[PDB]
Amino acid sequence: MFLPPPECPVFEPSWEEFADPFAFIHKIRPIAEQTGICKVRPPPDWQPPFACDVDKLHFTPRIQRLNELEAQTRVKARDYTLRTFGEMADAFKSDYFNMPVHMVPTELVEKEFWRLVSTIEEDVTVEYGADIASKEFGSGFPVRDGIKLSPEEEEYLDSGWNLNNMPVMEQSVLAHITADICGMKLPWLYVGMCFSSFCWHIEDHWSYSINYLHWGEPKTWYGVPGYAAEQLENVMKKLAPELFVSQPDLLHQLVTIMNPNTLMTHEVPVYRTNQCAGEFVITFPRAYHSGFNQGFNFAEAVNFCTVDWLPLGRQCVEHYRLLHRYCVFSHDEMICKMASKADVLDVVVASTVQKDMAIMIEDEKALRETVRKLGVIDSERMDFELLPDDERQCVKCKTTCFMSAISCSCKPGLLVCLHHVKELCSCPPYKYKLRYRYTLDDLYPMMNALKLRAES
Ligand SMILES: O=c1[nH]cnc2c(-n3cc(CCN4CCC(c5cc(Cl)cc(Cl)c5)CC4)cn3)nccc12
Ligand SMILES: [Mn+2]
Ligand SMILES: [Mn+2]
Ligand SMILES: [Zn+2]
Repeated sequence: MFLPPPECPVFEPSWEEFADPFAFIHKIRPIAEQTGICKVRPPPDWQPPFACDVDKLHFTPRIQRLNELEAQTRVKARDYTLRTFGEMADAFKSDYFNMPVHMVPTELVEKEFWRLVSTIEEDVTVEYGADIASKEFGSGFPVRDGIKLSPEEEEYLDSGWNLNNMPVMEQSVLAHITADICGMKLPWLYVGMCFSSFCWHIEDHWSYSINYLHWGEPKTWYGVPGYAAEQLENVMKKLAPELFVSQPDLLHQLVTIMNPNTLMTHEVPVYRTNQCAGEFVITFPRAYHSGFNQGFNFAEAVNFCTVDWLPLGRQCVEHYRLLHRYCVFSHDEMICKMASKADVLDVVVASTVQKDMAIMIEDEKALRETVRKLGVIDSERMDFELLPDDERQCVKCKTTCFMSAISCSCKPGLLVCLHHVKELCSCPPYKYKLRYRYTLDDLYPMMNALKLRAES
């Protein structure tokens, strides 16, 4: 028996509201962050055309065995076209229920999905065209390509809700990052079939995500608000310990399927929604989510970070350090990059960056005084941004260094962050060297440019 969680908020913005996606996302934030996910219905006449061919685009989908509480890899079998996948998808659903595929009630698919994943001697597997790269396959939204594009797709070309634009706009703080993260600047495509699923997870660096269903049968979501993140993690710790064993890579994550009623039983707040074609779902920072597809469909998604998010981004990297988990990028390097472009930042952005930078500088000041008192005296400037990430990860906590690190001639090439000075080697501290990006004297004028910028 399944008792569906309460419905998450649904917004229908006017065209005035809709005009600026970052303004609207900020407006709804007090509501939507209480529930983790929300749904956004665009104005009725906002209807972007679809830019992908059914025969000339191929992919190999991941196989999915329907079993609850059981580890999978976050990123990990024949080849299909969009047409052949859809023929497979539709045949599966109609055969499964012995019905025409639109006559299957969404409530029934939902009951049946949760029955399926918890019943052990039913062996049902499905496939999911998941994590297909926008860059190779092509966006479902209109893009500029030196083909010609019809007028109607030229209106949608510059829309903030065109997901190609969202993470490159100026109120998105990830825009300024030069490093081709790709995992976080570029849209990803999901081709679903009935019962194909995504496990409970949160986004890298506790970022937002926005998901658009271009067409097909709905996508069912469950969401948990950010404030209940650790509570959900505690609940999952008791029931399925294996997922929490520290993984030796950022591409070795362990996620799982778990009944939202099990969470609700343990007083974790869960909300649901059926996202239909032409609707957006937004996930908020550190908000756990999971779900499954009702049928053959096509979705596109991207991460993004608002200025609202900057302090959480700092907190997240601190949390990764405690977990010894790899970073996608250095948060500090991103702050300093923006500071170095202070003359051309949005003024609200420059104001928010300056606030985070002040914390960075004070925390850096305290850490440096501490390693000095430990006997590290030798120091030398180092341009950390030039090192590939894997060559500047702390040996202990795996954090990507930028502000500073400790090295020793004893263990060449190795670095620790300043939290793990005692973890580098066994040589005395006077053999150590402090590598730093900036003197405190470099930092304060950078912050000043931001202040000047913000007060104009
Ligand atoms: O409907 C859904 N279906 C599937 N997944 C959903 C979902 N999320 C999926 C992700 C993981 C996306 N993944 C991150 C790593 C990315 C990456 C980066 C790099 Cl440099 C190399 C590689 Cl090989 C891969 C590829 C894209 C996060 N949320 N959230 C909500 C909804 C859904
Ligand atoms: Mn099973
Ligand atoms: Mn997600
Ligand atoms: Zn460290």
